Amino acid sequence: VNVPSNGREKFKKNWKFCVGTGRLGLALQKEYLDHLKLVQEKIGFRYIRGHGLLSDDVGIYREVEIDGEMKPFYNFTYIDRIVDSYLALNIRPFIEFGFMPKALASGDQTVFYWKGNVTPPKDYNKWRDLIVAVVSHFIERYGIEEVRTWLFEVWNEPNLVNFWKDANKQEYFKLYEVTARAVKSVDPHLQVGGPAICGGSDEWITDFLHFCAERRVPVDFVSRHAYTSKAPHKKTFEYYYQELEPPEDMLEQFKTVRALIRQSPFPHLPLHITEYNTSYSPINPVHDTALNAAYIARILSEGGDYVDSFSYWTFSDVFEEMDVPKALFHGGFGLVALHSIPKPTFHAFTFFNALGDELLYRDGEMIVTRRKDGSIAAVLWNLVMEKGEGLTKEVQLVIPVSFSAVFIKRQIVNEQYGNAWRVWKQMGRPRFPSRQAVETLRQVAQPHVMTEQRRATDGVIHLSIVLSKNEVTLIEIEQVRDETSTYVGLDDGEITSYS
Amino acid sequence: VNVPSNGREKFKKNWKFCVGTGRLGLALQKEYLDHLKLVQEKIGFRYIRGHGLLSDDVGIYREVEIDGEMKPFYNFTYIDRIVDSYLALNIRPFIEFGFMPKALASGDQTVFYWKGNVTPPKDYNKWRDLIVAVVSHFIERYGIEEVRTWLFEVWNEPNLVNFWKDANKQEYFKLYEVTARAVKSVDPHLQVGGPAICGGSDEWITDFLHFCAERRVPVDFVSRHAYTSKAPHKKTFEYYYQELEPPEDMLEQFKTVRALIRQSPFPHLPLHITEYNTSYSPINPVHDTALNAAYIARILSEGGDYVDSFSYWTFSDVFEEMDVPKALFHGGFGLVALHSIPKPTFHAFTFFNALGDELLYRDGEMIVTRRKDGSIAAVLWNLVMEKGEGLTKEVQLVIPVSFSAVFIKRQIVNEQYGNAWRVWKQMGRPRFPSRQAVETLRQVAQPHVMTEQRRATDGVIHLSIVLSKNEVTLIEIEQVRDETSTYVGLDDGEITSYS
Amino acid sequence: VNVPSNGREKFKKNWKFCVGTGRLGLALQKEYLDHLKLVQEKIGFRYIRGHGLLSDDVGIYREVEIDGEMKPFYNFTYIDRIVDSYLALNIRPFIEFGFMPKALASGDQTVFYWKGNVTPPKDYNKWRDLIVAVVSHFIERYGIEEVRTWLFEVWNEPNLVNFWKDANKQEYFKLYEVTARAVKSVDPHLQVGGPAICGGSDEWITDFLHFCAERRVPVDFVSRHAYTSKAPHKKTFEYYYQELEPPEDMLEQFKTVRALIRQSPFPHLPLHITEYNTSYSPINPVHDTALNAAYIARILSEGGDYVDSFSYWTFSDVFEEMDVPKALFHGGFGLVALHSIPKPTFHAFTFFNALGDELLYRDGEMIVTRRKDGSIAAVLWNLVMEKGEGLTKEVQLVIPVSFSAVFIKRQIVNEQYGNAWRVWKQMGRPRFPSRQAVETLRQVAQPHVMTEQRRATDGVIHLSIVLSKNEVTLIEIEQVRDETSTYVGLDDGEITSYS
Amino acid sequence: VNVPSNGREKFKKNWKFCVGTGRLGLALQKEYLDHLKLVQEKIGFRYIRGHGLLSDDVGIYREVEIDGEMKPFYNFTYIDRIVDSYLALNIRPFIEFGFMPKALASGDQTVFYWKGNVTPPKDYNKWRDLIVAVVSHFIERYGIEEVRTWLFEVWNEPNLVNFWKDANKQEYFKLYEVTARAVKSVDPHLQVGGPAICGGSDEWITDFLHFCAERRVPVDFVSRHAYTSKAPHKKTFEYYYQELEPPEDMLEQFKTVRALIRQSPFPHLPLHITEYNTSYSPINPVHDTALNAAYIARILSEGGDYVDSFSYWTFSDVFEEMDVPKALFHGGFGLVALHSIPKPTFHAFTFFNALGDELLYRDGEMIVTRRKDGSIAAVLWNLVMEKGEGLTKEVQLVIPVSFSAVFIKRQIVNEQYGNAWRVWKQMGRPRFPSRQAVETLRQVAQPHVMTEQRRATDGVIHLSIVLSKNEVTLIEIEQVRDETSTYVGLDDGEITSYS
Repeated sequence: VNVPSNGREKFKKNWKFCVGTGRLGLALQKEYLDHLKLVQEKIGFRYIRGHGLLSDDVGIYREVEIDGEMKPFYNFTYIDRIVDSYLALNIRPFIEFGFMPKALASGDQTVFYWKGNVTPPKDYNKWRDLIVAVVSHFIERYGIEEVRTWLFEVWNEPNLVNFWKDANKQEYFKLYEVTARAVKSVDPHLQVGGPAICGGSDEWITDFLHFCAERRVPVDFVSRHAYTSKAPHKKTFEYYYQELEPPEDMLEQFKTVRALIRQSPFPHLPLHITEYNTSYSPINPVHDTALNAAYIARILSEGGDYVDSFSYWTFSDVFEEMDVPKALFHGGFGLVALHSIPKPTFHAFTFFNALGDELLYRDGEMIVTRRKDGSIAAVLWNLVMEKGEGLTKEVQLVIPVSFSAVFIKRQIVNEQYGNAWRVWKQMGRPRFPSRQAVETLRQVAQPHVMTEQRRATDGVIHLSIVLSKNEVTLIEIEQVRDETSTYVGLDDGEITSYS
Repeated sequence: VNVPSNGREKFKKNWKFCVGTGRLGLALQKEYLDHLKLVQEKIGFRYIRGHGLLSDDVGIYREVEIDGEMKPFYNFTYIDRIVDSYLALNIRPFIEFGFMPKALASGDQTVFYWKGNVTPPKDYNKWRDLIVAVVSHFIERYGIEEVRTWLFEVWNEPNLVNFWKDANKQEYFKLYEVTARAVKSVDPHLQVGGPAICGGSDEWITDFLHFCAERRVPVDFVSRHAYTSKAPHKKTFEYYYQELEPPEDMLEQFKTVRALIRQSPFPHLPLHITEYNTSYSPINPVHDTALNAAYIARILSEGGDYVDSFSYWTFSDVFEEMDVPKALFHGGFGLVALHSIPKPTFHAFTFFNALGDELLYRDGEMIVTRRKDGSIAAVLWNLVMEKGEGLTKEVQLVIPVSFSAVFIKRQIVNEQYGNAWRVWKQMGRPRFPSRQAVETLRQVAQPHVMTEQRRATDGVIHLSIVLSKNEVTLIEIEQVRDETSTYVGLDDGEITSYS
Repeated sequence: VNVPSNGREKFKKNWKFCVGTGRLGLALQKEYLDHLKLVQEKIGFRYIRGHGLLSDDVGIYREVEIDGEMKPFYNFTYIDRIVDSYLALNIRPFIEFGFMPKALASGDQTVFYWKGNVTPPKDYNKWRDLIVAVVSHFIERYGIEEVRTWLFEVWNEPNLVNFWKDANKQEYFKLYEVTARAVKSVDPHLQVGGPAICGGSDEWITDFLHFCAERRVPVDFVSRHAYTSKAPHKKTFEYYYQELEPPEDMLEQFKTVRALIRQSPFPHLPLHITEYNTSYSPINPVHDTALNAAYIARILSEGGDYVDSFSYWTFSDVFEEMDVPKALFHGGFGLVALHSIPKPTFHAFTFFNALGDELLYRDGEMIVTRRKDGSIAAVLWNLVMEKGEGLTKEVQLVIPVSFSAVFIKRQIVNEQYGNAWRVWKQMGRPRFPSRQAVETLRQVAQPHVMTEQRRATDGVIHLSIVLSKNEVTLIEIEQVRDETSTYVGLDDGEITSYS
Repeated sequence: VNVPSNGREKFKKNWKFCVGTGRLGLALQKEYLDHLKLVQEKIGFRYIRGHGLLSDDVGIYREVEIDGEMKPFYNFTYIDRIVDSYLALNIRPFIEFGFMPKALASGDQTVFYWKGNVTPPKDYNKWRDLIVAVVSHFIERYGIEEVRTWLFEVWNEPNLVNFWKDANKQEYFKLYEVTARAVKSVDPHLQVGGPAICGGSDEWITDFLHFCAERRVPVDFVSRHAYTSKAPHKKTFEYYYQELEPPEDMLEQFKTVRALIRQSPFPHLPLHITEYNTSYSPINPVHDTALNAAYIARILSEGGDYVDSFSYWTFSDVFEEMDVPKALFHGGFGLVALHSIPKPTFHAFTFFNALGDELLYRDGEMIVTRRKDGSIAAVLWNLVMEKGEGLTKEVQLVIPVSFSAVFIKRQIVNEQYGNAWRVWKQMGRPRFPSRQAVETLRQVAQPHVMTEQRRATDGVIHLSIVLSKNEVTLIEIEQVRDETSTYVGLDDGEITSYS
């Protein structure tokens, strides 16, 4: 690999525009907030996207007896706490309107352990009035300027019978239109969008856009979900195990959908992938592994070519769709495990966070960039999906260099380093680990670091990087400005045992 | 090495009774308080011992004109702050009375960059009144029960001309007596001692105790310093380099001094080694190295056999005896470097801090203990003082183990791992590193961790441990209570690329 | 009032043995843990008592299909997190076993907005096994010594139909026996008790204790709830308004239940009042008022003469029994309001917290104590239950004192000071106030401080104290050790405008 | 007083552009950083200005033996920590080059307890190289863009014999030229100024600018100091008492100086008052008083009309020009006393910090502003320099109000409230107070808060404000948007003892 000294294109920040979260009511938890702080220190997402804003634990919508009439009462006690805590961590709501508040619901169908109601409202004017009240309260508390930077998606996965009664397309379009007109009636520059579908039903997007064009309904972006797992071939009381398609299958989804939009009546609409991961199940052990990290590295590297954002589902294991987690590593979606133990996928994100803007080189296994200070940062990955026992990959890089000498820092996560899941197993898989076992897992969960000085002969540094199975590695290369001549008389040979 | 299953002897906590510090005026620094918090978190010393309580930066003794007379004014502003901050970190003062305030000094001779005055008081009754005022202030602010746990040392190294005018033996005995009687006069339980002498003239200890015997002077303990370095053979504007004697020569020092006490009129006096380190210079690079940590490990394993406490000089590179530090790694005495970067010797101490009470085995290269919960903890070291390179040892441990499933955690510091000084050289030795260079040094300064599960064939576990040159390693061996049978149907072979 | 100079009687610490809380699942909230940290810093309770350990949000009990059979699974994820957080704040669980896990319930009846199921177990042996699993877990994680210090209550208000199917007395006695015997089977030193009833059916206490004697069921203490409000006479969509009885009526309940126990077959059983407040409704505005503070002071004053502990319901407005709070001050039981604004009652507890052990004087309006350092601390209160108006009381304290000069610090909470509820109404009663309005309510919630120096004649000081309507006041009287003579030449008359 | 409803003119933020500090070596103290954090939370200065950057405790300039010769060595260890800590608290240095490093000094004369050397350099080329090295290291560590916003002042009070050998004007101009030219040679955009003189010799400012015009020396700003105390009429071993000129005398200094600049060859140069206070002594008790707050308030109100910044000397009592402070309140210059106890003057600044941009009305006793949200903020003060008793002013504000219901919040500091000095005296003036005595003084140091709701009468609200002797008060008036009609059924009459 010959690395050009100059780039020309920029590597975009789309890969960290948004991250997913479990339902909004869980943001009230201290553990959730510990994990969000860690994520915002080490990664720094701009937006956060989750379900349940209008569900009943957050508690917004209630019907109250004042005399002999039921009247709506809007309780903002919890979401004011929640959004306050988001803004204090420099992250903003990617608002999702749903699910259906009980008192508004037209039927009983629910989804998840927490039972979000998945039926249309029994009265669409009550629904619009809910939407207007919530958007006006955001603007009252946080100001119009702030709330214009937010994003507003309507519903979640309406194409699926588990998420929306009868996967009724035309009723979803009615809910979309009522919600998007209500939002635009409070302020015309609020950004609203949909339809938030998952894969294998892309005509919904084309029908959605034809609907909004004909009926002149505002849409400011398209959203869609992307996963690559197949239906489980094995279930346990605890787990689903699923086969995964390769990362190219996911990147082909992004590209397919973008092509749908280009042929539509809104050819230039932003595309936001509002959930993605390998597996769509929150109890698939693959999410805890180094495989998951190496898999997601190619998405981070190329995803931004096709989409305006892609939101990893999720930043943390604080999640209740299938009940409270039953062991420390339980197959959860999170970048961060309970107790703030980063998983291998967490490090993939912090690695991409060290990259510069200027893109020098990219292929299917690496990306090489240049920073403002002139130094070079590269992330390399070795995704290996087969059962094999010794599938290393040598990469030789040839980096041009005017300096005399260079300092190289390399960080690695793989099946051996930065991998707390493997140590948790050597521990006997404790479900509810002691505080001491947890301190050990935190120590072990950190990337392996290696350093060297290298002299740069004939303008060039030669780097041969061996990548073990499912390794992701960051390599940073900086100019040594050597101060050693300043230490007049210095001689390590004068220290007992040295040089 | 076949490790017994039962102990008989305890391993004493003497090795962390006390640690040394730069002069007390430096405890006002935020950086000093940062390193102290780090050390108290990971090691947990009981006492802290430094110079300069009565020197002029701390400000206690002034003369002021009142009613046409020079009268003493005792300013407690700074040592109230200093001692309040020690008690907040659970550490107590091992109080050293010195050096001589300027307004009390009889002559002009000083020591150190900060100019402690090293001459007797112009008036011994003024000195006694100072001592009484200081001790009584301590009782008023902290209460008698707290202050009775502190210890009181008189002066420092009065056998060296640098530290006491003319190294005047009889003048020192006189200062001692006035000081000791002053302290006892405030409260009979306050423990006072001396003569705080360095190596090379232990006739001072026998004479000091003869003087106390004959003049009926209180003495509650004997204090002595120990170093193993020869006078410097090479000096730079920045460094002293010195040859070192092997660690046995320091343990002979402890033993010899203990013999001299047992031969004296006070045969049961506690012995405190109130400073020790390899080199007595605060500008000798050996202190920054893994050599220093392997050398110190031998001392921590056996020093407690001969003495009641031995105080490592010092917990921190916050130090000014030879002027402000001129580079990050400058030969300082500290366990912790500036920016709270732990040196190799810091880890030697945190490793001994994981050892249990019950001593199962000790030789010149390892110590093996058992904890209350039944786990085994061992520290091993490979000290190599020659310039060689081919001095990697191999150790075979046979450890009895009632369990049958074992989790082994190992931590390593050596020339490669946990070693910031080496990476600092790879960086070009920055004198004044950037924030990012400092964050990198903090990561690389962490011990390397390795873990495994092992089955215990025959109720014993055979470990073979390779120790590289000047490695110190902690090995912890704990019972697995395996929970994997409760994961009914678990099969990592069903995860893509896995078992 | 002449205050005796020496005491004889001790003022017990019983008043802060225990506090109440909202259901345990709420302890996962960051807001809860902020309020708890504030209460533990300023008051420092030993135990905390709440409902829902076994209810389904905490998630302990699940039935899971293990290939062929429905088997129990015990998920400790959440209560380990919760009990870890209590022990880090130095507070211990007063464990209440309840309510009924949905998967164990024999019928459908529930209580509260969070739906605790209130029916007996379908299988008493499954219940027993739940209990043994939970207690054994606590021991494994925290150790027997720690767990022996906790207390274990069985269910809650089983004499009320809303709390227990049919208020069925014999069914409750059976659940008790099964739970008590299960706890004793794990460890015999664990303390278990009941019946946790409210007022108005004290034959339950005599029947419970007769049941336990006849069947030799272990009982280690008796618990009882006490309130003085009548049933609501006015309801709003948001409030219950209730008339109160005077505080003597509550003290008469304490005394009465103690009398029942002394005539029982267990005449020496500890009595724990496991809940008390003025009103039993979490939506009665009286709880936010200065009236409530003056009413409770009387109880803190004397309650401990009759009972071993009395647990204020509750430490915080973080509470959901009647749904999420609909305004800042909404009649909540808490000492601390949302945003960690202390209500008037909080300050009544902080004031009793400045009292010494030595009891000098007490009557129905004041308590006077002497501290170990010799200083005097008194709390005085002017409870006025009538609609009256400028109802101002005068007290004259003749306080014996050897000193000669005294420093007096007085802190006042009343309808004017330390009263955020009154300022909140001045603000227009914002339901969901902005951050700036909150910082204001926090300022205004602080007690008013007044101070003076008084010269005290005849070993005696004369204190005349005006108390406004529903005022609570702390007065502290300290010896002045005057340092003014040391400021030779001081003259405030030499400062412009001063003396 | 009739306040107009509209403004046109803006009240500028000049009053908080810069604040003074004790010598830069003190910034290493934890206590200094505590006080700076408090000041930055509640006031928020942009720059900070102190002495001793080039003095020997900060340690930059050293001469070192390298082989035969004495070479310069620049030690940046300490100022890097210091400047890092400033920028972490969002405050930037107003760099002052001085005093003279010992090893560059041409003579022995020193100033202050800490002995800053006050003589010209022995070689002006070494000085230049010092200045070039310091400025280049700043740009290396912090970047040119950050450093371009800093200001660089040369020396301090060179017109005073105590500050500059012989008060030699031409040696000063020569030092200025060398320093100004060295700063520009590193980067021409850097802002350099002088001559940093105290009052009573403004001919120095005209000779200074005549010198710069004729010799073509860069000057980017003029600097000068302002004080109004006369020579001490009474001295104590610990105090100077001084008569104070009225506040107009200081505003007339500012206005006089700005007129000198306008008539000079550089008519558009910024004027920075780099130190001001009432007394120039750091042991004058007037600084701890409410008089000092009321005095300074007139300056904050108008000073900005004449000068670009005016820097209160100083933010904190962490100071050592006249030795360590001998008591809690010792007449020090600071806004914040030791233990982070705000003095009354601290509150004058936080009160001005509540003011809005738009100026409505200002006279010699008050200033009234409007904020962006429409609310009104006023600071009023009652400066009384004579010794009388009841010296109360009454002010009647008639406020134009577009509202209809108004919430009014007043904060008060005077001889009774917000005044820890008065209470410290009632305590017997403890020199070195306990932790409890300090906690009491911190409570008492808080401003007194009063609130009310007021109905706006015909378009207007009438306010009558009674100001006691030396009061400073903030009054904020905000629209009540009343939520009470939302509380359908609410009746405080239903709460026992209420409406």
